[PDB]
Amino acid sequence: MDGVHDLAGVQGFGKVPHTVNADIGPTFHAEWEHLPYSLMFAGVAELGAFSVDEVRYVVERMEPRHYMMTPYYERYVIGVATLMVEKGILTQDELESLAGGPFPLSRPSESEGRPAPVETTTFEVGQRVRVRDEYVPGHIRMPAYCRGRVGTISHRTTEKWPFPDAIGHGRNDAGEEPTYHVKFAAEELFGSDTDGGSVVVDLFEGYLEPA
Amino acid sequence: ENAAPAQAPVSDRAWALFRALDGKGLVPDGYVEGWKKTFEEDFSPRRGAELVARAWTDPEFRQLLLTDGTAAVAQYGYLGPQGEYIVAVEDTPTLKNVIVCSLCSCTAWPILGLPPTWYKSFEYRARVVREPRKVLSEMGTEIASDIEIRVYDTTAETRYMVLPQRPAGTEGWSQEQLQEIVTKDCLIGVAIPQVP
Ligand SMILES: [Fe+3]
Ligand SMILES: [Mg+2]
Ligand SMILES: [Mg+2]
Ligand SMILES: [Mg+2]
Ligand SMILES: [Mg+2]
Repeated sequence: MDGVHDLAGVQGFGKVPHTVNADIGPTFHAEWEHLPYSLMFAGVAELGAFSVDEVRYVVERMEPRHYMMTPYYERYVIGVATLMVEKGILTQDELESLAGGPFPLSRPSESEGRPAPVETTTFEVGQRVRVRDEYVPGHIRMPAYCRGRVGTISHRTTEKWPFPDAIGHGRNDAGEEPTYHVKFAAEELFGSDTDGGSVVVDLFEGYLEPA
Repeated sequence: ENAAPAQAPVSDRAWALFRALDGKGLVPDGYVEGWKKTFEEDFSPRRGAELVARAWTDPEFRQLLLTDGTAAVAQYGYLGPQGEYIVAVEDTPTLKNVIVCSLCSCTAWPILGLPPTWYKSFEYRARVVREPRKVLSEMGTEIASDIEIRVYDTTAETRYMVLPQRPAGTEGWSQEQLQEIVTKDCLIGVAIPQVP
């Protein structure tokens, strides 16, 4: 999904709000901040109502201006609440009644997702690959800066996981794929407009093709 | 035009979500409290520091950590949520590694601790992939001209830690002494361990 959450390479932001080793304070800066992660785990591990991938996608589905003005932990409160409503576990009415006011949610999905690709290749360390020049309106774990770009395999995972584009929509056809650490030269991604060396992206097999 | 939607206070919304689920019997007794304790007390960059100090003083462990990070971390019992498949990345005299999740906040929670606000910031997520030298410089870390910066974007299930270079002036230090100078920021890759 080409949403505003795909931030890598966006220009115009100011300084990172940190100096190295500065005191970052407590883990949680408010008494509710542990709730989104804890209730995500309730949903995933206890209820089996959704996957972690579905949580990523529902946050991506926040209305774009809403996403941009909402602090991190609050996005996950909104995302988990949205999933609970979409899965028929909770109603928006009861959330707003208990909250004592408006509780706007993420927008409905505009894609049913897609299955794990049928045709993929097992790649080896050192092989050159290109990121498939594909556009996916639903969940995908490929940041746009690498779409269509060429890099070299530095690692093939020894484990396999469900394809995000499927499990992020709760589909039954996510299968399993390993992922690959693909190293791109900075200039491959941003031309002359970068001060870096290389960027390594961890890409599902189904996002790749021989170069 | 472009205005924020009307919203109840965030605390009221977060606790409403808890109460709605809890009132339906869907949240076990002490569940969120248990997670809070895990997040605050167990998931910690002190664990990553321990791993680094061990690698620095034990060549055999160093090689295990760099070839099978998951197995190395398992020896200490530090695998966990958002830290089940671990890859450690080695800094060298010509290479500085830095970790980000440009798409959200993906972090090796059990060994680095939950990500800090700055790491989840739009500023870090947008900029470090494209201009890591300037970002690190602004944050207080000067990377020498003869050092390649490599940014790992945490886009799938691999969870990363940086193994920084061991600084001069620490020769013969105990593991406890070495652990002390390996900070959260060193494990993320934005800082270099400092010797007083
Ligand atoms: Fe993330
Ligand atoms: Mg985009
Ligand atoms: Mg606000
Ligand atoms: Mg030495
Ligand atoms: Mg001594």
